[PDB]
Amino acid sequence: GPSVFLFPPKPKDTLMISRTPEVTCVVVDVSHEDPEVKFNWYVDGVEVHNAKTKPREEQYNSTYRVVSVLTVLHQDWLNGKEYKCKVSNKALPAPIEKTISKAKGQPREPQVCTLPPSRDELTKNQVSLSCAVKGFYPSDIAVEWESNGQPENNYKTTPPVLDSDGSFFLVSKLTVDKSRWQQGNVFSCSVMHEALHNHYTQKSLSLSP
Amino acid sequence: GGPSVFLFPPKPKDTLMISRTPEVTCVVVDVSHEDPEVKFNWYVDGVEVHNAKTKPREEQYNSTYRVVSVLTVLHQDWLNGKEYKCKVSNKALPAPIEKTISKAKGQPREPQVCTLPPSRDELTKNQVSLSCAVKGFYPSDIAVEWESNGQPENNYKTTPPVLDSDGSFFLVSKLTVDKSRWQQGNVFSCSVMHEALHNHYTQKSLSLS
Ligand SMILES: *[C@@H]1O[C@H](CO[C@@H]2O[C@@H](C)[C@@H](O)[C@@H](O)[C@@H]2O)[C@@H](O[C@@H]2O[C@H](CO)[C@@H](O[C@@H]3O[C@H](CO[C@H]4O[C@H](CO)[C@@H](O)[C@H](O)[C@@H]4O[C@@H]4O[C@H](CO)[C@@H](O[C@@H]5O[C@H](CO)[C@H](O)[C@H](O)[C@H]5O)[C@H](O)[C@H]4NC(C)=O)[C@@H](O)[C@H](O[C@H]4O[C@H](CO)[C@@H](O)[C@H](O)[C@@H]4O[C@@H]4O[C@H](CO)[C@@H](O)[C@H](O)[C@H]4NC(C)=O)[C@@H]3O)[C@H](O)[C@H]2NC(C)=O)[C@H](O)[C@H]1NC(C)=O
Ligand SMILES: *[C@@H]1O[C@H](CO[C@@H]2O[C@@H](C)[C@@H](O)[C@@H](O)[C@@H]2O)[C@@H](O[C@@H]2O[C@H](CO)[C@@H](O[C@@H]3O[C@H](CO[C@H]4O[C@H](CO)[C@@H](O)[C@H](O)[C@@H]4O[C@@H]4O[C@H](CO)[C@@H](O[C@@H]5O[C@H](CO)[C@H](O)[C@H](O)[C@H]5O)[C@H](O)[C@H]4NC(C)=O)[C@@H](O)[C@H](O[C@H]4O[C@H](CO)[C@@H](O)[C@H](O)[C@@H]4O[C@@H]4O[C@H](CO)[C@@H](O)[C@H](O)[C@H]4NC(C)=O)[C@@H]3O)[C@H](O)[C@H]2NC(C)=O)[C@H](O)[C@H]1NC(C)=O
Repeated sequence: GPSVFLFPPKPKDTLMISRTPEVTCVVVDVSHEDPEVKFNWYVDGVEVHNAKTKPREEQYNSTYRVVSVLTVLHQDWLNGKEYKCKVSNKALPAPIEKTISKAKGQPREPQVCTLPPSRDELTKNQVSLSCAVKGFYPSDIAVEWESNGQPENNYKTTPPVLDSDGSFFLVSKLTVDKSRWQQGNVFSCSVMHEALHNHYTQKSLSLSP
Repeated sequence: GGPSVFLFPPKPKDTLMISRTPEVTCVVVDVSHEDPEVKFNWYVDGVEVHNAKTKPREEQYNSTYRVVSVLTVLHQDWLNGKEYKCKVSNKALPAPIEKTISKAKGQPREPQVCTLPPSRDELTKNQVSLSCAVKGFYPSDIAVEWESNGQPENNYKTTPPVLDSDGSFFLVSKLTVDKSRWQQGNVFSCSVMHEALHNHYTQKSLSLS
């Protein structure tokens, strides 16, 4: 009956020692008749108990969305440990077990390059600065924008795309007021990946050279 | 279980350059031995055309047939978003299979180019890769190439146009040269052909600086 989905820790969260990474176990199609879900967490086959039990969410299709969240400790997710979730419920003949771990294989650093505003864009009220992040592995990556030491949160980063070479590429687009770009303000592009030095790289772009 | 039709578009280079002749191809597969009669009808925006060359049937390795019809386009016709139909008729199918293609409708957007040099892992091996990121273009119809000192470099690979949240398209292109050629100081160019561009062309260069 119910379906189980196991989600990895937010890429930013696994890369900064100053964050709360957590694996997430989601159970959709839980009956209004048998709502209880017992969760069992395993870490490299060893049962852990620290999991956080989250209150069920009534979905509009008259079913519940039960979730459990196990916090990971950085040095474990990046070090390829296997996080197993065992979902037990009355409406299941036998428990559902799901497993997640970071993608194995040679870590490859991303390469960044920037795109200043377009020929048409520069005639509009708002302009867009873009970032191209190519050839990183695994797809676990954080793309943020910041200007003058302050977070610039009006951007859209595309989801990682696989290449014929076996690595990923994405595109980030920050949209800002034309007036700000013309004033020669300097906007940067932050990329976080396990293969970068100090897990981070940044690429600035302005009206100036 | 019957015959199958696939309708192919003219190459982006043929459509926006005085290079070769642009054609729209209609490929029919699974043509049975007992039902060989394949009738091809062509419609440019509703208007049936007879300037259609059908390549005599080809005996496939799995013992089927591959019948292909070719229609030549009057260059500007594809770019002007003219719709092409292929009504394939066969005895083996209950009713004719009609497939319709045209250049993607909606206002065009210019590609933005970005060059990336070799990475840390690349400059260790005998060969180095030089990437080229292209984004923001619409329609997907694009032609990416490489050339150095004027001669085309043909050991490259380009990803298919990926779709952005903002309905624009993007791709990355990777050229694999010899470390010695990059190291020598030689300059490599990324040639991007698209209708939204001025003179349907833009280049982007990189060298060892
Ligand atoms: C009743 O309705 C519910 C809900 O309705 C839904 O929502 C409403 C609003 C409508 O839009 C409606 O149409 C929707 O249906 C139904 O529930 C849905 O059920 C389906 C399956 O039946 C689920 O589909 C899977 O989605 C996965 C991705 O889910 C994410 O993205 C969607 C869409 O963006 C979101 O809605 C989800 O919430 C998920 O988002 C993630 O959520 C996490 C937890 O909140 C986040 O993680 C945490 O984030 C926090 C911060 O908030 C911290 O930072 C933590 O550290 C961090 O862990 C996470 O960030 C967030 N991400 C995003 C992007 O937002 C898919 O991956 C999955 O794919 C598989 O599906 C098929 C399974 O066989 C199949 O197609 C494939 O196999 C496919 O691929 C698998 O997965 C991976 C792929 O990489 C690979 O391993 C394999 O290829 C393959 N493996 C396996 C073993 O399968 C599904 O498509 C859907 O998520 C779910 N919705 C919700 C809300 O949970 C319900 O089904 C309906 N009932 C009935 C009877 O049908
Ligand atoms: C028995 O054999 C036959 C023959 O097969 C061949 O021989 C056997 C022995 C094997 O070796 C086999 O590998 C060989 O292919 C079998 O027939 C095959 O059947 C499958 C389907 O079952 C066909 O698959 C589709 O292919 C499309 C792409 O085809 C190109 O690529 C293949 C390689 O994979 C080539 O072999 C083809 O020749 C095609 O190549 C293109 O050909 C054009 C015409 O020649 C070229 O254009 C012209 O070029 C000249 C220069 O030469 C000029 O420049 C002109 O200007 C120019 O027009 C073009 O260059 C060339 N391109 C390339 C890339 O090479 C796929 O597109 C298609 O996928 C779509 O459809 C799927 C469903 O079928 C769908 O799931 C996908 O998502 C996808 O997209 C969707 O499609 C649907 C419609 O189908 C749409 O509604 C959707 O909108 C659409 N979505 C999107 C987002 O677009 C298929 O994968 C296969 O091609 C065919 N073989 C051949 C040779 O045609 C038969 O199956 C066997 N029997 C059995 C029992 O299996």
